Amino acid sequence: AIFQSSMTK
Amino acid sequence: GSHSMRYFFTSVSRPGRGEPRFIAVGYVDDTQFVRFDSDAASQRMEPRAPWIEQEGPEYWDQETRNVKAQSQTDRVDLGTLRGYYNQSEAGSHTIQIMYGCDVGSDWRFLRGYRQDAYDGKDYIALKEDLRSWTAADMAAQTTKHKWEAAHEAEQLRAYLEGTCVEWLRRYLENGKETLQRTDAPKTHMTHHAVSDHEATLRCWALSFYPAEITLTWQRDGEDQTQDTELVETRPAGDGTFQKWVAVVVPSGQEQRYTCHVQHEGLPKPLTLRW
Amino acid sequence: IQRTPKIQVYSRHPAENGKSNFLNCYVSGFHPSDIEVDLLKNGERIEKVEHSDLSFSKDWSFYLLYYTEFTPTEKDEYACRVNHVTLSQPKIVKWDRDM
Repeated sequence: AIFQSSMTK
Repeated sequence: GSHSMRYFFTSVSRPGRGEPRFIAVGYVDDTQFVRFDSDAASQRMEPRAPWIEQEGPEYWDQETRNVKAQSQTDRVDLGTLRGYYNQSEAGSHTIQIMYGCDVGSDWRFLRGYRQDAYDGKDYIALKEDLRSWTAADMAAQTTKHKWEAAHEAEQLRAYLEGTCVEWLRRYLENGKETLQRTDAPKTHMTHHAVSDHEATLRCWALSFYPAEITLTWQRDGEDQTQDTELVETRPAGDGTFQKWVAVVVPSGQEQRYTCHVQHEGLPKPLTLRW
Repeated sequence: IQRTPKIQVYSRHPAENGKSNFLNCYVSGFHPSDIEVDLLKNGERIEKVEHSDLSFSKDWSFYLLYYTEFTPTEKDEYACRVNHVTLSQPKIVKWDRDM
């Protein structure tokens, strides 16, 4: 399952 | 043996019209098992390996929702990074992301990693300790300060050390018939006359898994690299891989040369001689 | 920021005439990702050609595998045509059954 909390750059 | 789960994301801006092209692929070791293509009609995360089709509709709903959210984040990042680098809105640009985790021979967490790139160059990368970021330039420095100051900064580490490992173990057990099976290389040697005085010996390794392999030529028991050729490992298309290495030898001296093959599927390295 | 594609044209199985096989064109080490790849039978583009999903290597360069089912004969000649921003003209690499 993929990561679901990537933050915008 | 060691095992890995990695995800690859690519977003390519589309000036002229429309949203960026977004392609995501998931791998367990060298086996692709999921994909997402913004240009595909389903607009769903799709299976690319039989053993992931066992997962129910809740898994596919969750993966589709989260991969769409990732795509939106990358689209926002494409616009932000265009502003960071003082680039015009007329050109196309690309963001690439790879993250994953490795479990060791003890089936416990071994490593986690994440790397982000802009236009084919390093942008920001997670450190080995998973506690801070490495920024390639000043725009990435801005991103680094923002991320490290955020309340939710810990989430990625918690994913890599925990959730990522648990899913990898689940996938390895569900697909163990193939994922935990090593396919030893099928090896053979060919001989081609190049001139009246020289010949080419080509050492073939075919239909092996995983992709990692070492093919080496030896002359009279000593490693030789001169007058050799070594093609990049290539996929067969059926999930296995191919490679070959060649050496030019004087005619009649072929017996001096040995091809040595190292692979996970071989209890001892193979030695081929003409 | 621009790397030209390396190209390999090869069969999945050892080539024998009259025996069904798979023709592969493996393009790797290129950037940006936009590329055009065709498989040619005697200069004619093969319509039923599939390709893998876009991925990239450690150096951020992309790689793709294009493939088609085919039955090699002694007269039919096969090749792979690749166009990329780094190429002034389309690059055609002929299939060598020994490589």
